[PDB]
Amino acid sequence: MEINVTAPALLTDEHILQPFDCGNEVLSNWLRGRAMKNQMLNASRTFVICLEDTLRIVGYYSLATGSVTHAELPNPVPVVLLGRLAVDVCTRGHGFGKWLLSDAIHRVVNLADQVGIKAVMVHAIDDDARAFYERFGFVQSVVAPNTLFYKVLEHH
Amino acid sequence: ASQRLFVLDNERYDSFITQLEAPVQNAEGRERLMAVKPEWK
Ligand SMILES: CC(=O)SCCNC(=O)CCNC(=O)[C@H](O)C(C)(C)COP(=O)(O)OP(=O)(O)OC[C@H]1O[C@@H](n2cnc3c(N)ncnc32)[C@H](O)[C@@H]1OP(=O)(O)O
Repeated sequence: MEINVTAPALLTDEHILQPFDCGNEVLSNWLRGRAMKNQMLNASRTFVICLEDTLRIVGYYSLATGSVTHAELPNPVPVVLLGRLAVDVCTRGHGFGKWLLSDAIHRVVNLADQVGIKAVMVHAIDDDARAFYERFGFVQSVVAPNTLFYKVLEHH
Repeated sequence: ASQRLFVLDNERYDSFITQLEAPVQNAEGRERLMAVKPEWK
């Protein structure tokens, strides 16, 4: 079926979260249990997509700043952690996954004109995750066996 | 959970810097991402 979705928007209290199911309980539970808390603590920014003309979320991703430093006291290199990205089981195969990822990376690139950001880092929990991320430009990192990175270049 | 601060040993940190500062890798997948044109409503 032709499924239409709204542009990625910050998660609010009016969005409907219970229906969401991506086939991975830690990602669905994070959306319901931790996303809005992190949003109100300014710990993270969670962006969601919804079925057109509803607040029914069918996709989301989360962004947070992070740092890579060494054993002793740019002292930490600044990164952005794309910590979660998930599309609803019922809406797979429509390109929403690569759309979300394109939006997230474009958001980070414009972001990196405001502050220094050296890369986007993701954690691929599974091999299909890895295959998706690697299909769209991510690279194995030396910081963790599951951690990949997408280099941010100089301003344009 | 969700780890935000990564502390590496000095040998791994240096590899990280080298791979971070190398020319971009996976340019193929990277042109793919830039080619994605979403149709948001
Ligand atoms: C940080 C993390 O969350 S890492 C784990 C990431 N998320 C998950 O694992 C959640 C479980 N899966 C999902 O949420 C979804 O499958 C996603 C986000 C991986 C894909 O969204 P989908 O709609 O399945 O994919 P979409 O339809 O956008 O596919 C875009 C392209 O990717 C390809 N593709 C999709 N899934 C995968 C995969 N796992 N491995 C390799 N290629 C893939 C598709 O063939 C398609 O090809 P195309 O460029 O020729 O059009």
